[PDB]
This record gives sequence, structure tokens and C-alpha cells, in this order.
Amino acid sequence: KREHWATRLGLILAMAGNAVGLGNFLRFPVQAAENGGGAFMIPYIIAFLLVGIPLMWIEWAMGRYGGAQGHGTTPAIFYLLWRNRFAKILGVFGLWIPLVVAIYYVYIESWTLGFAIKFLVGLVPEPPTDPDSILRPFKEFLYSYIGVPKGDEPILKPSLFAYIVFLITMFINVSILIRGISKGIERFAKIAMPTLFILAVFLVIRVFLLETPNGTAADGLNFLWTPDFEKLKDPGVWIAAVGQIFFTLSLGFGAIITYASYVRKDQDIVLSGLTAATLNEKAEVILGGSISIPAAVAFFGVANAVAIAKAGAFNLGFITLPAIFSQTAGGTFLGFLWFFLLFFAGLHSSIAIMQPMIAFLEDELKLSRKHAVLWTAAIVFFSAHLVMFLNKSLDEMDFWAGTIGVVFFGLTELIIFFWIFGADKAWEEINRGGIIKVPRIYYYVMRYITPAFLAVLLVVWAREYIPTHWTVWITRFYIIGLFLFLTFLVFLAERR
Ligand SMILES: CCCCCCCCO[C@@H]1O[C@H](CO)[C@@H](O)[C@H](O)[C@H]1O
Ligand SMILES: CCCCCCCCO[C@@H]1O[C@H](CO)[C@@H](O)[C@H](O)[C@H]1O
Ligand SMILES: CCCCCCCCO[C@@H]1O[C@H](CO)[C@@H](O)[C@H](O)[C@H]1O
Ligand SMILES: CCCCCCCCO[C@@H]1O[C@H](CO)[C@@H](O)[C@H](O)[C@H]1O
Ligand SMILES: CCCCCCCCO[C@@H]1O[C@H](CO)[C@@H](O)[C@H](O)[C@H]1O
Ligand SMILES: CCCCCCCCO[C@@H]1O[C@H](CO)[C@@H](O)[C@H](O)[C@H]1O
Ligand SMILES: CCCCCCCCO[C@@H]1O[C@H](CO)[C@@H](O)[C@H](O)[C@H]1O
Repeated sequence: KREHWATRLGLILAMAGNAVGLGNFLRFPVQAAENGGGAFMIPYIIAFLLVGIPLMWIEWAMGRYGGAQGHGTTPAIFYLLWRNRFAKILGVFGLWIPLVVAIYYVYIESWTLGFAIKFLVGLVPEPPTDPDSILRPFKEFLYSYIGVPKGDEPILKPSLFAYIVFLITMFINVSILIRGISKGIERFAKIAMPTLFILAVFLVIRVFLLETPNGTAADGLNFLWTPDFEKLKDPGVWIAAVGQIFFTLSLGFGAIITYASYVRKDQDIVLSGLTAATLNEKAEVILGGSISIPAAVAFFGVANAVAIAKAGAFNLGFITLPAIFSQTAGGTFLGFLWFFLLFFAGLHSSIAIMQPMIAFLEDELKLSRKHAVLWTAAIVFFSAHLVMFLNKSLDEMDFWAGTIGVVFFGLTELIIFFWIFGADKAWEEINRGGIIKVPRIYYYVMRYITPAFLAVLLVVWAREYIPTHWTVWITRFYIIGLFLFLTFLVFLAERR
């Protein structure tokens, strides 16, 4: 036997939680603003239907199939679906990807905590018109916290505050994970997910009331959701939608499979998975599209709305919005809520992105939950020093694991399960015990459409983003060693 989810609600709130921390409140509207505004819904909804939902259900079934046999991670689950030596090595990726993401994500999550503390106590720059006059003091503020050097220097010089807050952040993640699934992860989601919703609605209401001489939030929603179907001719818009889907549903990160391995043998996953995925989609379109960009376009105007979009999602949430809140009534408290929202949202994703390593140490190496959590914490905390001190090291990990990895591994899940294990055998496994059954239209979708989409996407990135700065070689060296480390642990699990 193993740990199990206590309630259907807690399972859904925990499953939906591991995608709200991926920054979709910033990620989605930026992608929508740069791919036809409201016309981006056609690629986004289709990618949500032809790629997201089928790959989501697939990850739910692979976890429950593995969890019934006591295996919450993919080095063992792949071996069940494909009795082969190549399947165990491919399974290492489903343990390597979430571990590498945690090595830099928890540190980023710690930024939101430290920024929430500084805003709460008022230790923020308070300017004083032009955007650079307002944005630059908060650019220095983030760069002084992270320790970004002034030039091409390879060394980061993070503040002691950022380091201490990172320690505190790791302590919070351990406190949730060391309690377990029901006592820890599920108890956290049932409380924080509703709190995130209430807190997000307040920001939405507070943003809709923004009025500056340069624009209104109505212009922000108008700019964000004005459709332009001329963009739909460009295949790049469809590339951005499918890749976006991997983040609204957290596909390929190894988190859905591990969380689903604690779903009991016959408990429903079809309806419970569709609800958690629908919760993810609506929460990022409504709440996410009503805060970040509307507040940005309202403050700077429609003239800078194009520049805000090209600036990117991360700059919007760590530079632009704090600078906007700085110039609004009660904005020091408003900035606290924004970073409090990002922290507690990210807290759902970090505990879920470290559970596969914990489940592996538990299921395959027979370690206690206490020792599995603390060893996982030690591996992540130690390795994060590479991200905290080496410039552009975060980017290198985010590229191999966060970008290419989840799309490559998502294609791997769909092939091992729906082709090698048997499509009919896989279809039985998904719809088994389902309160609602998957429509048979998704059979052709899972077997042909979704793998084709992921194959087209992988080649596009293999052509565009395949080709100085020797510090990335150190990062490549370290994450490759982590793969050798996990392969050795998988090997040690076979001997036991
Ligand atoms: C606590 C978590 C903070 C969430 C911030 C994530 C916002 C996403 O930000 C985007 O992420 C991409 C990679 O994922 C990068 O390539 C983009 O440059 C960046 O703008
Ligand atoms: C691998 C675990 C080792 C923990 C010790 C690492 C200490 C690095 O921490 C450093 O301590 C300095 C003290 O002034 C601070 O100025 C730096 O901001 C901080 O990065
Ligand atoms: C100054 C910041 C302190 C943060 C600590 C509280 C953060 C909220 O997190 C809580 O921490 C508790 C620690 O025991 C855990 O028991 C709870 O499970 C967890 O929800
Ligand atoms: C940030 C958006 C995602 C948060 C969604 C959490 C919504 C509250 O979550 C749950 O929804 C159920 C249906 O109303 C209620 O019965 C439960 O009391 C509540 O915990
Ligand atoms: C009493 C509860 C108030 C909820 C938050 C509202 C914050 C008010 O904020 C104010 O609202 C005005 C429009 O009414 C605008 O001029 C500005 O957005 C702002 O000055
Ligand atoms: C350096 C990585 C630490 C690995 C996790 C172990 C944390 C050490 O904690 C140990 O846990 C044991 C549990 O029985 C206790 O008996 C010990 O008193 C305690 O020191
Ligand atoms: C899982 C969330 C990933 C964190 C988002 C990345 C934020 C770190 O910073 C980002 O690094 C990127 C590297 O590609 C750059 O493209 C962005 O310009 C930069 O903002």
C-alpha cells in the first residue's frame, strides 16, 4: 500500500495547483498579445483540446497504473508499459526534468517571498513623465536582489536576504512535503487554492478600477482581447499555443504522473482530470488576463502596449507591475498581494515538482518519507547554488528541462503508453472507473493528432533553437551528471 488522496476535491485542487505556480497569469496574456490577441484563442483552445486534454488524461492513467503496483515515477512505470532496458533510461528523464526544474524554480519562488516581505514592510524604491524614470529603480531593485552583475560578468552576487529567504522557502516546502500527500500536499491545496482565487479576484477588481492619464484597464482588456485572424495564417502562432499548453496543464514535468500514483486503483481520473485541467484553463484566461496586461496598458498606454508584450512575461511580473503598484493608491500593499499570490501559487508547483524525486526514493529505494523529503531537499538546495551564483545558469537549465524537456518527454509518454503498451490496452486503462468516459473521438486524437503536433513542435525548436559564454558548459556538465546520478540510483534500485 501507499499514501492516497483523501478527497476528490483535494486531489483536483492539488493537481490544478501544480500549474498555477508556473506563472501563467503573466505567461498567457503575453503569448496572447503577441499572437493575434483574441484570435489567439483559436490556436489556444485547439491546442488545449487536441494536445492538452489527451496528454493530460494519458499522464493521469500512467500514474494510476504505476501507483497500483507501487511505482510513482517513470523509470519504473515505463518498464511496466514497455519491458525494456531503453524504457528505464528514458524514464530517468521523468525524474531528471522535475529535479532540474526544482533546482532553479524554488529559488525563483523564493524571490516572490522576499519581494512580498520587502513590500509589506515598505523596503521598496519609491519614485519619483516617462517609463524609464519609473521602471529603472525597480530594475535595479530586482537586479540587486538576484545579484545580476552590471556587465557580462559570469558571477552573480545575490544578497544575503535573498539567500536567507531561499533557506526559509526550502523550509516551507519541506514542511508541506514531510507531512505527506493527504496530511501535507492535500491539506495545503484545499486551503491555499481557494485563498488564491479570492486574492486573485481582489486584484482583478482592483485592476479594473485603474485610471491614469495614459490609459485605462478597459484599453488593456481591449488591447489584449482584440482578435486578428491574419496572425492565424502564420504557423508560429500555432507553435506558441501548443507550447503554452504544456504550462497551463503542466504537461511533461513528471508531476501529474507522480500525483496520480496516489489515486487508488479504480478511482476516477477521467472526470477528475478534466476538472483539474478546466480549472487551470479558466483561471489563467480570466484571472490571468484581467490583471497583468490590463494594469500594464492602463498605466503606460496603448502606445507602449506593444513594448510591454515584447518585454516578456517575467519582466511584467517582477519589474513592470511592482513599478505600476508603486504609483497607485495603497500600492505598497498591492505589491505585497501580487508577490504573495505568486509565492503561494508557486508553492503548489514546487512541492509537486519535488514529489517525483521523493516518490522515487520511497517507492524504488525504500526510504522513509522523512529521509526522502530531506535528501530531495538537500539535493535541490545544494544544486541551486549553481543557479544562485553562476550567470545564465538558470537559463540553461530552463531550456533543457523546462522548454525542450517537457515537450520531448510529453511525446515519450504518449508513444510508450498509446503505441508500445497498446492503444486498446491504454484506452481501457484511462476510461476504467471513470464517472464520465472519454469520447471515442479522442482515440484518433491520442494516436495520431497529438503525437503529430508534438512532433511538429519538436522539429520547429530543433531547427530554430539548436544553435560562446563557457559558463553554460558548467551547467550542462552538472545536469548531465545529475542524469548519471539518477541512472545510478535507478540501477541501485534494480539490484535491491
Ligand atoms: C514564482 C514563479 C514565477 C513565475 C515567473 C514565470 C513567468 C514566465 O516568464 C517567462 O518564462 C519563460 C520560460 O519559462 C522565459 O523564456 C521567458 O523569457 C519569461 O518571460
Ligand atoms: C552548500 C551549503 C553551504 C552554505 C554556505 C554558503 C554561504 C554562501 O552564502 C553567502 O554568504 C554571504 C555572507 O555574507 C553573503 O554575503 C552572500 O550573499 C551569500 O550568498
Ligand atoms: C517569516 C516567514 C515564515 C513562514 C512560515 C509559515 C509559512 C506558511 O506555511 C506553513 O508553514 C508551517 C511551518 O510549520 C507548516 O506547518 C505549514 O504546513 C505551512 O502551510
Ligand atoms: C486561482 C483559481 C483557482 C482556485 C480555485 C479554488 C476554488 C475553491 O475551491 C473549492 O471549490 C469548490 C466549489 O465551489 C468549493 O466547494 C470548495 O469549498 C472550495 O475549496
Ligand atoms: C471600499 C473598498 C474599495 C475597493 C478597492 C477600490 C480601490 C479604490 O481605488 C481608487 O478607485 C478609484 C475609482 O473608484 C480610482 O480613481 C483609482 O483606481 C483609485 O484611486
Ligand atoms: C545531509 C542530508 C540529511 C539526510 C536526512 C537525515 C536528516 C538527519 O536527521 C536524523 O534523522 C534520523 C531519523 O531517524 C534521526 O534518528 C536523527 O536523530 C536525525 O539526526
Ligand atoms: C518555470 C519558470 C521559469 C522561470 C522563468 C524564467 C525567468 C528567468 O529570467 C529569464 O530567463 C530567460 C532565459 O530563457 C530569459 O529569456 C528571460 O529574458 C529572463 O527574464
